[PDB]
Amino acid sequence: DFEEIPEEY
Amino acid sequence: VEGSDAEIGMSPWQVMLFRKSPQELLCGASLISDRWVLTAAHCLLYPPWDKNFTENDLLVRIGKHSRTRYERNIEKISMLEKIYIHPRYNWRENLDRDIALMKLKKPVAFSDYIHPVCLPDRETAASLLQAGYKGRVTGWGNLKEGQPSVLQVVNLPIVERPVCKDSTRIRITDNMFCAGYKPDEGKRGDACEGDSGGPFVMKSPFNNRWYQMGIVSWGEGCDRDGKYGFYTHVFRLKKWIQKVIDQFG
Amino acid sequence: ADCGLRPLFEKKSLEDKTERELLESY
Ligand SMILES: COc1ccc(S(=O)(=O)N[C@@H](CC(=O)NCc2ccc(C#N)cc2)C(=O)N2CCC[C@H]2C(=O)NCc2ccc(C(=N)N)cc2)cc1Cl
Ligand code: NA
Ligand code: NA
Repeated sequence: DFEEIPEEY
Repeated sequence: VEGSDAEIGMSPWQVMLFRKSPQELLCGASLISDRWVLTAAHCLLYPPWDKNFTENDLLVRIGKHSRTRYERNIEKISMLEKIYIHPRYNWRENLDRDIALMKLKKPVAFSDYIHPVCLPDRETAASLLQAGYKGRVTGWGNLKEGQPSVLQVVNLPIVERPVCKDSTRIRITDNMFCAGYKPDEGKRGDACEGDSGGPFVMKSPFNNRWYQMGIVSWGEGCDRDGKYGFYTHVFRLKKWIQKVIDQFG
Repeated sequence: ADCGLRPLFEKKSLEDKTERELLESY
């Protein structure tokens, strides 16, 4: 359900 | 529960344990220093459910308010250096000593939205851990036994240990306490699935500081009449907390 | 050393909407 986090992390 | 949306910066020590793949909330947690996060052991290890995460399996998201949103410029996302579970955590019977620490890869920068909670000392615990005294719990867990849009908060009174014991067939220990309203008290509210590992805090009237007295641990359903939420007794396990931080950073 | 003091509340002497409920119970 979660917005995509920075690929960095 | 039966809670309300938190205010911005109301719980700047609140941490979300986040699962890397697939992306989803795992548990709550709390910031106790710039590199240490406190949670429930069952968030990390629960063999009956085949739960056994390791460091590389997750992320710590700090400074959050919204449940799902990427909160750009506000939250910080941290990696796990290492996980420490209480060596006498009792996952087979009753979740006794349901506590874990997590060391971060690099220190987190404090902000308006990110700030550590205090851990109680013996006198603040004696002073504050009294039947009828209210604490506050926060989390992004179930609203009923959907999922919230932002962090939820409820104030709940500590319950006498006899009432706690009589409310369950589980063997309660000195390393737990329970909190919540009685049937007759009218009002209600509780933590629920998803709030696990988050903090039960109290505001000391002596120095006006917030202390984390409990960790969300377990319950028989959520906000059922005559049932209570059970919390790890942080002060009772402080000896172990200090040893971990002493020896490991 | 500043633990437990919230930047947006205690640090500015602002109270949140329900902390008084806690005080009243103590
Ligand atoms: C090993 O120790 C256990 C194992 C299980 C249970 S439980 O009572 O079953 N609850 C279990 C979960 C479950 O099976 N519930 C379904 C359920 C529904 C209704 C009734 C009734 N009446 C009883 C049970 C639980 O909390 N736990 C099983 C493993 C981890 C922990 C958990 O999920 N914790 C999350 C949590 C946090 C807070 C609350 C709360 N209401 N305050 C509830 C759950 C308690 C202990 Cl202490
Ligand atoms: Na009982
Ligand atoms: Na209840």
